[PDB]
Amino acid sequence: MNIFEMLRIDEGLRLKIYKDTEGYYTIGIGHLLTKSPSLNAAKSELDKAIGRNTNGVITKDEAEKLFNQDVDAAVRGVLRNAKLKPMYDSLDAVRRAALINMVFQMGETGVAGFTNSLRYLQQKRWDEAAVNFAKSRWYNQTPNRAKRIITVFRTGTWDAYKNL
Ligand SMILES: [Cl-]
Ligand SMILES: [Cl-]
Ligand SMILES: [K+]
Repeated sequence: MNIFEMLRIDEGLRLKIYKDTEGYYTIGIGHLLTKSPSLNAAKSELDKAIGRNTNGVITKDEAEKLFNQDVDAAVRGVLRNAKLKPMYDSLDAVRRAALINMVFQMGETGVAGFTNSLRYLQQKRWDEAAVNFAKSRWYNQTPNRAKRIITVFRTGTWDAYKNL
């Protein structure tokens, strides 16, 4: 298990434009195209992202390319985020993956919104952080996924992903 395998489990892989859990146009492995209601706008984003005129469909290789970019960006971003660096630097590799997962899903802003939980994490108060994380729109809207991430934070193991 690693960040890629983990996110691949959580986001799936779709080669044609689809709508994510929030109703937003997305493609590949959870690559958000735009929050716009416009399919045309989403297709324009796609083309720009890939570098060609696609008509809403990409190859797997293409999908993995955006995915690789997205995970890298996720990491790079956290590493230069003040609200997040310290807590992330404080974590072990497993829990770091969980943190990266949440940023990929919701963005730095969204993740920094979890101030209290982050703090318990920084304190290494595992169960407390776990409880706190669950008190969120995030957990209510994506409970299965949220529960998986929370277990990782709690335990520092990949068990929750262990057979997905
Ligand atoms: Cl992009
Ligand atoms: Cl879910
Ligand atoms: K998805």
